[PDB]
Amino acid sequence: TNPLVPSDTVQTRHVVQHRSRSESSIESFFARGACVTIMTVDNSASTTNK
Amino acid sequence: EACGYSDRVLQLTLGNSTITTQEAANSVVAYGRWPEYLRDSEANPVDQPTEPDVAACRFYTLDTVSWTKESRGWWWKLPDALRDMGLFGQNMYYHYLGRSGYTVHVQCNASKFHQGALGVFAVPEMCLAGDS
Repeated sequence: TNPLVPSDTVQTRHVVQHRSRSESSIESFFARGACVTIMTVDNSASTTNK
Repeated sequence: EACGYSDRVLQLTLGNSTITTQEAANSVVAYGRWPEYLRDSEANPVDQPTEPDVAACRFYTLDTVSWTKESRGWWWKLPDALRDMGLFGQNMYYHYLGRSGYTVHVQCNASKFHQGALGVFAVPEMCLAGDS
């Protein structure tokens, strides 16, 4: 992939960049609990057919 | 000043234009901040900016209105009021983005026998209410 930046194809000004990639680190991208299943139980009398 | 300089008598010169006044009440710099170009540490679009300088930073006079006993007041928005003013307007319509400061000079003379008082307000984000 061609590693270009804007100053390679247009005239640019000087900008002091403050943005960061902190929220897209692998850790941050996954740092959330996700539902993987729902288990069902009951508390019923056990009877011969159930 | 003992050389005669007065709070009341001013001259403003921007580009090819000059305003004189002999009955000023000093002048205001909003929030104490003079206009400035965008600093690199606050910059956001990365392309080289255009800065038309004297071609756009000059005094444009709008259509004169009339004050009477029935007048309730007038309003304008910036940059809207200048959208058709020479190369400033052109630069505005040719570019996605633009920023600008302004010197606003409201003019109204009368006589020592007239009376009345106009409040002249510069409001940031002057959202007005609708008719509905």
